[PDB]
Amino acid sequence: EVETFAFQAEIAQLMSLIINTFYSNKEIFLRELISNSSDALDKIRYESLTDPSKLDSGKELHINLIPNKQDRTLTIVDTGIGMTKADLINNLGTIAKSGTKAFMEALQAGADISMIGQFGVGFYSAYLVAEKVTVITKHNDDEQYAWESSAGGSFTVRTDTGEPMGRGTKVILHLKEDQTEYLEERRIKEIVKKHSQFIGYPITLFVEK
Ligand SMILES: Cc1cn(-c2cc3c(c(C4CCCC4)c2)C(=O)NCC3)c2c1C(=O)CC(C)(C)C2
Repeated sequence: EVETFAFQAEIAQLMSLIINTFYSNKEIFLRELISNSSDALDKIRYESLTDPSKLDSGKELHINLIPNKQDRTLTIVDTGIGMTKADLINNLGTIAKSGTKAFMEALQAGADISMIGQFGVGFYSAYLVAEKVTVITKHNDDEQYAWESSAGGSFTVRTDTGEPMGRGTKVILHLKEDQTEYLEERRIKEIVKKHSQFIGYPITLFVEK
């Protein structure tokens, strides 16, 4: 049921760099993950123009931010295109291999961690604030999967037995003890306004009861 895979050498190096470098501007993780969600939403919206049946799994195109102080988790939910088993294991990793190499060469040449998005590897900025990242995803062409990594050179992929999503992605960030500010309502609002104010989809903050 659970398959373990090694990250491509370049990816493992980037992950180690993101976790061990002293960089206080950690807030950029939220705009990077919102940008991945925005790209997934663009993809399904565009594909639905030629094939409207691609929206049978859900017409709503949105982003939900769900902080949870008790579990110390920040969940980002999108109703985008989602990811297939091949996207999670092979496809996005192949694209990330070339981008990571270019970003690490740029960091050595003077560039800062905030430029991560230009190299298409912005997803990995999640490790600036999270000790573990869980990706629950559902694409129209495949089953629902759970991708997970606490870094250390490996990741796991399994078929998701939990609640069916219809279509899209859930990014669950198991936050580091010193990064609980990203669970506060006013802090999330400030990050969204500063970095993601022009995203072409509704971004809804789920306020804790
Ligand atoms: C590069 C890269 C990009 N993303 C990534 C992450 C997400 C999404 C996307 C979409 C798919 C189509 C357009 C962009 C990509 C998405 O749909 N929603 C938010 C999370 C990943 C990588 C990896 O290397 C590891 C990973 C676990 C496969 C996640």
